[PDB]
Amino acid sequence: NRDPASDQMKHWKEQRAAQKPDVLTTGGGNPVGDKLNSLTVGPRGPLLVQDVVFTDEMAHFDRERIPERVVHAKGAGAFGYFEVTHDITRYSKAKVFEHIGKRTPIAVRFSTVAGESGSADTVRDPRGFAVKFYTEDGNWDLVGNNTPIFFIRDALLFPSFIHSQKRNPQTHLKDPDMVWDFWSLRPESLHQVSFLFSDRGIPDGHRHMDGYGSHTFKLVNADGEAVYCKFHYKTDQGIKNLSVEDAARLAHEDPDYGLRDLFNAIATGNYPSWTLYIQVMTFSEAEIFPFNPFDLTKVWPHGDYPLIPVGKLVLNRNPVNYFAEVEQLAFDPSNMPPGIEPSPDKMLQGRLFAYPDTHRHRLGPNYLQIPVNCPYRARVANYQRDGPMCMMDNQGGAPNYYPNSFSAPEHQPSALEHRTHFSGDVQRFNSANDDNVTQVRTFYLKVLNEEQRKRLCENIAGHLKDAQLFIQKKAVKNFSDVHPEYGSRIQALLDKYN
Amino acid sequence: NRDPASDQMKHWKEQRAAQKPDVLTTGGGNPVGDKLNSLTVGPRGPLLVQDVVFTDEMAHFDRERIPERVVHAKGAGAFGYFEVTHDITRYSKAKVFEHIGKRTPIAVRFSTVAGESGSADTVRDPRGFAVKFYTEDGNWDLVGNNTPIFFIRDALLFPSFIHSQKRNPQTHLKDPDMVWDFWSLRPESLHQVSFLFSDRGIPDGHRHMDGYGSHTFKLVNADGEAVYCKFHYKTDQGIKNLSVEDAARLAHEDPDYGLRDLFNAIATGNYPSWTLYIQVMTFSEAEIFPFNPFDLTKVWPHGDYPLIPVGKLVLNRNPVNYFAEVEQLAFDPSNMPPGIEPSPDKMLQGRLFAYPDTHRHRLGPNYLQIPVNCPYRARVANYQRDGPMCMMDNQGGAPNYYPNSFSAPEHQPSALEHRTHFSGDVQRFNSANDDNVTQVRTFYLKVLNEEQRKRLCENIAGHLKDAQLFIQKKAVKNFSDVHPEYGSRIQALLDKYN
Amino acid sequence: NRDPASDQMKHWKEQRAAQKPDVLTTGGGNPVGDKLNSLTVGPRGPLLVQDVVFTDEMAHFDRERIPERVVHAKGAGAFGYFEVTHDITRYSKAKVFEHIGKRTPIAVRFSTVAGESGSADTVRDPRGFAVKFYTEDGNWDLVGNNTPIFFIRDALLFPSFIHSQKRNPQTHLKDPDMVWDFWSLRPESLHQVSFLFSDRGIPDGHRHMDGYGSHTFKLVNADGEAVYCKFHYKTDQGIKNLSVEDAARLAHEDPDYGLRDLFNAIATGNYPSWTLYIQVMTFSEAEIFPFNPFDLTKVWPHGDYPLIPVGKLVLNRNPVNYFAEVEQLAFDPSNMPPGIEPSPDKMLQGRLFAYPDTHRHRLGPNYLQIPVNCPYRARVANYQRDGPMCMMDNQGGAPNYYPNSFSAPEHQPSALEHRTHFSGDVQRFNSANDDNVTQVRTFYLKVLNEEQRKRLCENIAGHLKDAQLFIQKKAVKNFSDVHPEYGSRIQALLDKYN
Amino acid sequence: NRDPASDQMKHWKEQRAAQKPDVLTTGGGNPVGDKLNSLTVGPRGPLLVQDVVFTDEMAHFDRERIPERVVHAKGAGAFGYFEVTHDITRYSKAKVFEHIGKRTPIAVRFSTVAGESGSADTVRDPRGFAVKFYTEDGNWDLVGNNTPIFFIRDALLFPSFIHSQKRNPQTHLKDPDMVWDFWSLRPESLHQVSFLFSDRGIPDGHRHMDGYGSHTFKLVNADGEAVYCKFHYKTDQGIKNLSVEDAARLAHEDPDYGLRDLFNAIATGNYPSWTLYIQVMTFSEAEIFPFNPFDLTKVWPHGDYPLIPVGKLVLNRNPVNYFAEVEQLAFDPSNMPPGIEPSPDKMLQGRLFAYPDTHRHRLGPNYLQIPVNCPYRARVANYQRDGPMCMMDNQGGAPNYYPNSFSAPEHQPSALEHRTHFSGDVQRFNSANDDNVTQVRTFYLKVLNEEQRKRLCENIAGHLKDAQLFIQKKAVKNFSDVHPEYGSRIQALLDKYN
Ligand code: HEM
Repeated sequence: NRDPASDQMKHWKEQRAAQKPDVLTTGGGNPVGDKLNSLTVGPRGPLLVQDVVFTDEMAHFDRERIPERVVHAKGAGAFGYFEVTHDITRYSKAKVFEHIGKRTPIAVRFSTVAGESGSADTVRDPRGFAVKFYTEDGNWDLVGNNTPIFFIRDALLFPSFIHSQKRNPQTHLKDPDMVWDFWSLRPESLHQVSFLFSDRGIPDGHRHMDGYGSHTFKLVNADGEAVYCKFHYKTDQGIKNLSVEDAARLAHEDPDYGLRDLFNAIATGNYPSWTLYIQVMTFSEAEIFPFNPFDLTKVWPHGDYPLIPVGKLVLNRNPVNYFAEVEQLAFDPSNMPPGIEPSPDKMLQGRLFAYPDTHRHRLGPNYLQIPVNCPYRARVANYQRDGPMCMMDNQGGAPNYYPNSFSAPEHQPSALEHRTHFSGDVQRFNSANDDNVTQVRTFYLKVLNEEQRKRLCENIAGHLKDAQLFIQKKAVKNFSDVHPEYGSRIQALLDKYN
Repeated sequence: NRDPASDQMKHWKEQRAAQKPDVLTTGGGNPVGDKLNSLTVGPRGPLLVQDVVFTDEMAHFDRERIPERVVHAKGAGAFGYFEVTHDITRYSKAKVFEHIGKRTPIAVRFSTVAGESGSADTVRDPRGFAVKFYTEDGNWDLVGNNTPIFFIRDALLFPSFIHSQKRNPQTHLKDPDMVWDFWSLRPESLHQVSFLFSDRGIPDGHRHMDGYGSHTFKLVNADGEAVYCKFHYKTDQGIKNLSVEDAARLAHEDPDYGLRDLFNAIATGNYPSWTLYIQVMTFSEAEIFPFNPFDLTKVWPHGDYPLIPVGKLVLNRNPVNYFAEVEQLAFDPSNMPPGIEPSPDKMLQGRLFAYPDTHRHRLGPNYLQIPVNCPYRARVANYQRDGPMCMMDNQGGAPNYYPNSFSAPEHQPSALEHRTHFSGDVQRFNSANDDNVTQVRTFYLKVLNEEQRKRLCENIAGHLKDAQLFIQKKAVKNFSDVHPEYGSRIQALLDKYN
Repeated sequence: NRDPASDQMKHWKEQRAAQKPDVLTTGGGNPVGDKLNSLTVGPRGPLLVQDVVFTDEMAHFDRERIPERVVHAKGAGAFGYFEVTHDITRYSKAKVFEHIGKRTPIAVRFSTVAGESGSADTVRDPRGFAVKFYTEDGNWDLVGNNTPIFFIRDALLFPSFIHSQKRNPQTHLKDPDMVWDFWSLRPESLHQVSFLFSDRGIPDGHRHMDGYGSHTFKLVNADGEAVYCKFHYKTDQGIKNLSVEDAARLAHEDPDYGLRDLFNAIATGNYPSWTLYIQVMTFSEAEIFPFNPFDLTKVWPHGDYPLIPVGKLVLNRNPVNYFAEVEQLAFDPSNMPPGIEPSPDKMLQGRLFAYPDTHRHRLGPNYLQIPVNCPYRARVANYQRDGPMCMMDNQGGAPNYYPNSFSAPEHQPSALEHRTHFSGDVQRFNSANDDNVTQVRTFYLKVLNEEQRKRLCENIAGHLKDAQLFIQKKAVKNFSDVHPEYGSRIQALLDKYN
Repeated sequence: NRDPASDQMKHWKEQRAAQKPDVLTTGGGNPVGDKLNSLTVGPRGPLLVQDVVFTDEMAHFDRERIPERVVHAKGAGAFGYFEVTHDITRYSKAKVFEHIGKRTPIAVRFSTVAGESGSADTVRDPRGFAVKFYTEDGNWDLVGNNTPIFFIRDALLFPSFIHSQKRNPQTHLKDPDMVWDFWSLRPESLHQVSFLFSDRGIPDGHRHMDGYGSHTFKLVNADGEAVYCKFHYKTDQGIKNLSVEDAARLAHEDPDYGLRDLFNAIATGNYPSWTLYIQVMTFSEAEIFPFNPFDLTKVWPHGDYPLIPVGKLVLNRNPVNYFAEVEQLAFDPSNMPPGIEPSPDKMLQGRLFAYPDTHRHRLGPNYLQIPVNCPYRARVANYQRDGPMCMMDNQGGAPNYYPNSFSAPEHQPSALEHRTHFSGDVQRFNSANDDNVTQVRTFYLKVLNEEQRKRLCENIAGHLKDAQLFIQKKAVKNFSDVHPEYGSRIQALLDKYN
């Protein structure tokens, strides 16, 4: 026959022999007599306002669309479980990790970053890989990317970043002057631009890319003892990327390639897994790391900070409804249950605010009562009330002020955050001159071969070539700065294009 | 001790011996350590963006308020049951009425009409008395008033009506020029203005007023046989009104008088009931009624159209949460289950549209999934999908187009509306000159005594007195038109004020 | 150099020698000191809540996206003028047409129909061609398509139609079972499916397709005299379509092909025009047309109803801001100024309601104050007040009720709609069995050659081939019904695919 | 005649002799023929969906209401000017203060705190007194109260505070158990509870109360030199309070008393003014003040910190439209132009976030483009784009990313915030045991007479009397703690009530 994505209504149906279709209703639950013909006066007369079946249905249609995600708009989702397989209780007191063999439910959305909702899956772009955990200490969202780093170290430059990756305000076209204006003007961006224009620029579907936490977290054990960490969830399927020729074909041939693939795997019993690892950095090694340990354009070298296994991530259930379980999923970085905690990472500190900020806009004030976003494995008790589309019982008649003499919920000291000491001037510190090339240099000399170096250059120039020459000029200087051949392998190509 | 309204937290508490308060969480379900002290650097330092407990909670606070109702903003609610006690199956095939002794669940909101949310209960104003029925054929809402008529016969004049009852666009004050400008300029308004300034202008709480459907419905039996009807739900408690002296005191002494009373009745076991009656008018008597049978400024005389009993309305359960079960209740006139159906009543035809229109604005696109507004006694199956704050499973993976070969819901012919014949020119027919006084005249001569006539005059002038004299002049002419003493009992008083 | 789309920031800049950049502010208008570095305690400390520059900017970012259009989501816009060139004042009293040589300003959005915002321009799909006119009698929107017909004759089937053209509720993929389930089950759809899979399925950009009003309007002259009409705006550029091979390339090579082209034309001085024609049908010819004159699956034959010239449509100004002048443009069918007026067309009667319905959702209650949607060539005076994001002066302190003694705006009798007579039973009339093939048959025998017939078959099957065989079976029967060779040229191909 | 509030439409009219009312339109600008009669088939037929005049108008009605303010919901506004009259340029480099005689435009909303929109003006409650300044360095909002202190020192307790001042979640009534539960459980609240139940609990209208900044700001001169400050704007009209007997009468007699008065003053030429003063506290006196200088339950004694004059606040223009210029005014604390700057005040630090947070909810993402909220005296240039109801030109085609090579706006170093040093542990510091009585004690012994002390007791108990006795018990202990007679003057009264 065909692939399961395709046999969907076929199966929805096959699955009801206990048929006799339900009665077609309005949303008030009133049964409908004819839903194929509006109510008129005479067969060629006008439409009655009394056709409250027409307006019910139409009124709902005209209201189906919610704003798409400001970034990472296009994606795929699925459900499965995280299972502990080693213990790190030394490091963390978090329930999710509390005992080998433990399983917590998880949801996952894969996505690209700049394309809007009808774009093609198979484009060079970073790739979102978000994991929501339904722990007993509430949800813990780990909003990762398939890259261990990023383009920038200060959240303040993010709007701009993204603006320049999107489209011209006048033209609505993608503009290389904007792409390359930004990047060349901010070379802290070289580390990841180097990751992006390499073979991993475009994964073969979601199942063949790694997920990284990128940021540095802080893990706190049951004694008050803290350490810094990095999460890596590696693919059990391997790395597999699509050549750029392969990607052009599929972008037209199957814009949704990655959704189809993810659906089909799971459907046929071929469940993707990823192994979750943590690198750990004590507070002292942190005082000596030759770089800012909290700098998103930086990785922690594995000879120095070897990876430690934590458990597995298995994806084994497809959505029944996309809209309701993938379009409405809201991942917040700030959803950290006791034992996990943010670091001074400038980029992380702004994600603390942004995610819930846009969730209240896109979805609504109360988007945490959306079945899928509900910490259902825990028990919510607080003094928050009311607000639009308030679904639950709104916590009944329980005292809504704190504190009170009437047995309403109480705070629990064992959940206090970890005491840490900060001294300094309230000022805005430059970070543009932190080291922009070392790690980059090595990446290009020792992490990537010669084929790859020839490739990462052609791909780069293949795009760069369309900015204005000034922009080229500056772009290449920066490249030149990371390694002289990086620079002039690129100029060579650019010359020949130009 | 005190009244139950007052012993509320006292009881909420008493009711948990199985105490040990719940753990105070964030909305993600993460447990909180200190909710009385924000996170700072040093005890006199600044507030960290990392206090994602502060912003969670605050973010929810700043979002608690939804727009209040455009009219009827202030009110009380409660739950109970409708029970059949006589059969009218001759007249109607509606399930709610299907068999003596049948009980359907109902909700009820009482309200005033012009005051905004913090106004006083005990003011002269019409009074909303809405009943939502959770029938098997979906919800059936009967959005009635405590008056059998209204001020106007064309929905097009409603915005204006209401604008003039509210406040000045510049001043934000209540303006008698606007009240009396409108009313005197539109004398179709005399019938109800006469009801409003009489002793029934202000009921003693909700429990001592009648509820009326006002409009003319159409009842259709199991044979295709139709008749026109009027619903009357009379108080089993009696009529009881508060003198205007009593009402001034309470407006300051207890702005919420009616909420307190309704709460307290039910709480102490004193359950209000109302007997529901129907007047019936055949299609032929309709062709001969000396007035427009479908004219909201008109009642059907009971010697001519005696009342027929239908069942009882008992209120026996108070809300646990006001916000969630009274502020979020949405009554739509258009929620008529098979066997009940609108008439050509101009005022009714516009309510068909307006209620769901503002419900999608105030509450949201999907306000019918709000637990209390859900036709829970029925089964919703249709082709509507998606939309903001989409709570259910969004009907899964079931075919979303109609028609289809895949067993998705189907329409049911037995729910077709009733065939009726209309012939005419598509035009806008005046209705301002329909009879504006007869029924009014009688009302004032034979329905109300002498005490009452002396009273309805003083009350009228007591307010009228503050418009400009032109407005008075016209106001009184109109009154003069309904009965010469109506007019000059009023001028007499106005002279003495002026 | 390069194409003007591309030299945009280059020109924005070149255009300011009167430079010295403005001071970068917050939205409160407070000047910013460093917008590249957040405010922290110590260079490696945490982010202060006092960085109200961070949250201002971020808060705005997280809120940039509004829901996209339920259909026709992806598009291009531009401004220009309509100019009268012949007079039809016999037919219409509309100011826009009042005198040869008259020019009214117009805006225009081109779009596809099913793809979401990041889709490819160059796909087989109908094509929106909307024209907003800023007349003195208010705006007149003519929301046309590049096709004179459509798939369905009853608005009630539209949600479904569209649902089946979009994506599976479970899978989020495009599903041929849904495409072909619908269409084969509703053969009234054959007329336009035949237009769609022919060479005009994909125009070469927007400039080389015709625009049609599709529906039948009613034109009313200065005497009260009415006639029925059809609007046709033909391209002065010619017809030009892209082969399907050409379209695949460009869908990947330049998803935005049509935006780029429209931008570039106008930018370089190559202004597209279209000639507007009207077919006219008297009320009597309407009583005899061998079909329902008001049936969207039907054209009025030009030998019978020759076209009459009206004026020209010239596009000569590109947007400065896409978001603000193309994403926020709202076209409402119901925006008909005196002299133009809807017919009993079932599809038209539902568009009366739907457009403003979704505009109040997507844009907001007051989306008619969005500069571009403002009838700026007229003067708005009414009794509507208040509402969210109320921009103007809200009409000051002017009486807000109607009628009134205080000189507030008044209605004008000369704008009454045209008296017309309707007689019949209030019922829901089938329309599925109206003639589904004749016009189709001719189309295929005499309107299209042999090359074209060979092509329209291959294209059809080329897609059809992926439904389940039942669906094929039914699809082909229908085709067989319109002409036996239509049917079996298709079966032949399908056999060879299958 | 009568008061100007009352002669409003009378004047609106009188003011147009250049009459001939405008033509009544729809919002598309289409002229209306009959707005008093809907469109039907036959004079007693049903309502046509083609009455797109009905739905336009109705659709707008059903959408008029926006959520009211979470607190301070009910109020009055007006416009005028701030004028410099002494120089404090030593202290501050802010343009508003730049030179004696300077005048900046200002807006002002007065309000109460707990009542919802239809409540009575003349109730015991704190009183909002907000001032928006349209300076050249953007708007500077000074969101003050008529009290120099408040009930709490940590924003985290605010939701709760407010919850307990409002109504029961079950009952919707005002509950003294909640009022007095909170307050007695948090005695830091004694300072202001003492202010609130004294004669200043209820001002005689807005014109006879002082305005205070309450919080401690930081003033920074042109050298980088900082100092801490407190703003006091004293009434030039004097203090005048209404007895509680007077207030009961007016609450029923004229719920809007304060709006009427403010309107009428200004209208008749009687312009209220207030003199603005600043107390200054060097960073060193701050290191020695025997209390937390940044503690909202604390004033800075004037013998120690004498007041220094700054300029005058004159109110001289009433709104034309209330909705558009008072309901839609949005004051943000965070709107501080260079030279003014927040302190470590915990309560202030949370207001930084909250105001704009709820403005984006109530009004919308872009509420700063609402004419009245627009920093019109400055020039907004930034990288923020798009968002719902985006009114301006959205800044055209100007580069939307930062930084860029294309002359788009730039940041200005002279606007950097003031360098300050903080050292400490990231922890949550208690503040409940800071001194809760001293200042209170004095207040009651030396600031208030004997009449007043007898009064402040009766008023207190007069309300307290309705909590449960436990609550009383604790309440009085606290009072006892501030002065033994405070406590037992109260017990005496409570005994006699009880
Ligand atoms: C053209 C005529 C009328 C129109 C368009 C209209 C419109 C409205 C609107 C927009 C609301 C607010 C509902 C909400 O926001 O949830 C409302 C409330 C209400 N109306 Fe009407 N109104 C009309 C006349 C009447 C009449 C004649 C009655 C009495 C039979 C009535 C009874 C009510 C009641 C009881 C409520 C409050 C519902 C509740 O308690 O939730 N109205 N109306």
